[PDB]
Amino acid sequence: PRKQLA
Amino acid sequence: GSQKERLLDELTLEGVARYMQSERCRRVICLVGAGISTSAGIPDFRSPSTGLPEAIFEISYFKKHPEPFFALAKELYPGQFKPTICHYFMRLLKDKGLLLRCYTQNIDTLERIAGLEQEDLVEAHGTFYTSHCVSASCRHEYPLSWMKEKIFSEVTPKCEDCQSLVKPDIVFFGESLPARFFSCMQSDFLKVDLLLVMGTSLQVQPFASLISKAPLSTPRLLINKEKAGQSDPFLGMIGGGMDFDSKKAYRDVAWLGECDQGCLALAELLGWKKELEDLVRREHASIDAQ
Ligand SMILES: CCCCCCCCCCCCCCO[C@@H]1O[C@H](COP(=O)(O)OP(=O)(O)OC[C@H]2O[C@@H](n3cnc4c(N)ncnc43)[C@H](O)[C@@H]2O)[C@@H](O)[C@H]1O
Ligand SMILES: NC(=O)c1cccnc1
Ligand SMILES: [Zn+2]
Repeated sequence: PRKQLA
Repeated sequence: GSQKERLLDELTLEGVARYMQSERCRRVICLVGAGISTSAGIPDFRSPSTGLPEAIFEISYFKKHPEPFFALAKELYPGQFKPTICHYFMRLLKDKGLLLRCYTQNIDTLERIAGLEQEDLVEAHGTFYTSHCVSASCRHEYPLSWMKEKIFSEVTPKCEDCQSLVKPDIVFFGESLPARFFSCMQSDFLKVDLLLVMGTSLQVQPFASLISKAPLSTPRLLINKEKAGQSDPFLGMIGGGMDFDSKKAYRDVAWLGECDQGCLALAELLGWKKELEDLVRREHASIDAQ
């Protein structure tokens, strides 16, 4: 996956 | 392992300290974020106070408009690079041979200035230390002196060979993480004896999921202003989240406060306080004397 707020 | 045994005699800093001095604890992994660089004056933007939408940090918005980012990096660029007690603490782990890896979300290069080497270090969100020409057939490497001269020049960095944008080697929101993140992660988490989670609320993926990669028997210490990494009650509804508090707690400890005070207090239990006092004082002075 890819850097992202969660 | 997959069996949830309790190797910690109790769920405190003191428990973790004795464990840390047992024959069993030899491989230590730190997970760090912005909380360990706030006392160096680099802000975190998820802090209520002194924090900043996230377009600036997103890759699609960087591509169209790279200028907002660079104008801010200036605002935030620190006068002096002085690593904190929390960092020098990680240096002590290294020197004493306990540090398997430091996995960091920060891009500030302070881990390296405290003396962690490439081998010790996974800059999961990249770093400012080096920059690269974004042009695929160029990829010319530039150092921080150069990148800084551009940033503080208020001139947008352009490659001297092809005139393409030169981007700091940081990972933006939307971008893939570096490949070594995963190669290291697949190996490191097999034989980690302790997970030291410092100055991150663990709300960035995939970084956050590192805690679940730890064997269920590895103790996990959190040093942070607030608890984090507990499973959401609703998303849990759809593994390996933190448990400081339930009756099924066995390996997760929360020390709430400043990372510099926690790392300081942990060092005190370990009989490292002096070393750490000397180290910080000597490295700071050495930096003050540039
Ligand atoms: C080199 C100079 C040039 C200029 C560079 C500047 C611009 C950068 C460009 C974009 C940066 C790159 C984009 C990639 O994003 C990464 O996402 C990571 C998330 O890190 P994380 O730490 O999870 O973020 P945050 O949500 O703020 O949580 C903090 C937690 O620490 C607690 N806490 C607060 N204070 C303390 C304390 N004193 N002690 C202990 N804990 C503390 C908080 O309460 C909370 O629990 C980031 O590192 C980031 O690089
Ligand atoms: N390098 C850092 O400490 C940091 C803090 C907040 C966001 N990005 C980086
Ligand atoms: Zn170029």
